[PDB]
Amino acid sequence: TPTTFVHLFEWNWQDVAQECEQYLGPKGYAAVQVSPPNEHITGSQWWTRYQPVSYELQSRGGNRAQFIDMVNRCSAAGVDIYVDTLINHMAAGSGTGTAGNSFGNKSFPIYSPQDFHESCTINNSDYGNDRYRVQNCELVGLADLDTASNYVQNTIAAYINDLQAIGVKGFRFDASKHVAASDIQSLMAKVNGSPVVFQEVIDQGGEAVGASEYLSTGLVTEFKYSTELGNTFRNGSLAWLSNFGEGWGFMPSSSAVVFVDNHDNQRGGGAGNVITFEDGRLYDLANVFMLAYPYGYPKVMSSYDFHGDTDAGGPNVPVHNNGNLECFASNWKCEHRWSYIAGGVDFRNNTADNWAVTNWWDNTNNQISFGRGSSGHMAINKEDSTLTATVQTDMASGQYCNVLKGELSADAKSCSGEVITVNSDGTINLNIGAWDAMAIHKNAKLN
Ligand SMILES: [Ca+2]
Ligand SMILES: [Cl-]
Repeated sequence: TPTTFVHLFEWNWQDVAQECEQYLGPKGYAAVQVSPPNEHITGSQWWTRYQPVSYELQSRGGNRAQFIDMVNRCSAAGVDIYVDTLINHMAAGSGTGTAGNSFGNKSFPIYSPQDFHESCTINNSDYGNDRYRVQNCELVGLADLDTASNYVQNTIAAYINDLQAIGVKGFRFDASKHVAASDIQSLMAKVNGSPVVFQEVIDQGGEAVGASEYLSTGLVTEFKYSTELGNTFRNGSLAWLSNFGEGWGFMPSSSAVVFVDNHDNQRGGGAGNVITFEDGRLYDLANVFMLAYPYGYPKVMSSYDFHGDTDAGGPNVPVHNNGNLECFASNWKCEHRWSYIAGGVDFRNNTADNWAVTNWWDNTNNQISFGRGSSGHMAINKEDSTLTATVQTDMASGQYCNVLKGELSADAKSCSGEVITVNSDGTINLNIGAWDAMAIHKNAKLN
């Protein structure tokens, strides 16, 4: 059962298309969140995708024909496409867009000055006390659309609807906190059917606009998950996570989109708790916890090495560079392909018939282990000494592949990596080295 999606950050359409066929599909990833496909300002920086010029499908990722080719190929492979949608604003200043269109002083090919809120700057103190300014003023000089306008709503709804006709199945509503939920509610009335919709609301608490306001219009991103997972793996105790979710003050599980990191917070760096690809084995573990724990709708992040430059765009070379995969090195990192992360995804897919956390065990510090009923069990050792405890599981006796390190063979007599034994009483005598882990499930059992 598909349970996890991935953000192929700055991946062009031909690369996403190929990735769907030879990797995402076969592996069971449910969907791919793509970078904004609409016309945007020119420049090589990543953030240019967040400054729209028009709704024409001509971007850094490719043109309309290439976008449609990608949605056709991914769908045939069983993978949905979620489009990153800009509902709050258009580009700042004046310039040229990727399709040739010029704009300037709140004048675009599809909007005129009257379609925007009157200019004002959002200052850092407004987030805390002034909701009106967080929603009606300009986020870093970006022309704030008058999202209450029937015309603005029909123009955005028409873009969303053209995309669904092409075959797109979900949408990420960028910067939702800056759009009144009532406006998002009218817009949704104009959207045909019921596509997956997740809204980006950054709410760490004490904000004048809360994420709970967006629960009725779709899924919401729970940034507290990302923020708290990092503080816990970096400075806290994993034992604390026994009841991660609602008890930590997070929104309902069925309404949340969770991640260890996203394209924005992985850039900030230095003092900040977020765990990213730069943390190596720490990143594996955080991901294994996320993918094993039954909370939220998780998205795996796929980044590129930005080399300290937080404005830089992606590598010059494509991912699939003529039968030569450009992953894991100094260009694309390809985390969705990392042994522990992919294995975590395989775990989540095979334990979807039991969303409970059973037989939770910890050492009060950084060694944990828990099960998903009789569907699977896992353990993490984030300490410098071998984990040898005996834990209780609800699993059938026999030998299983630790899916974080290998898989079951065609004949089903062996695994390509470490094997874990479940005793007749249902226990496991753990033998997990320092900073390592295991995950086993019912469909990766020997002979
Ligand atoms: Ca706004
Ligand atoms: Cl996000």
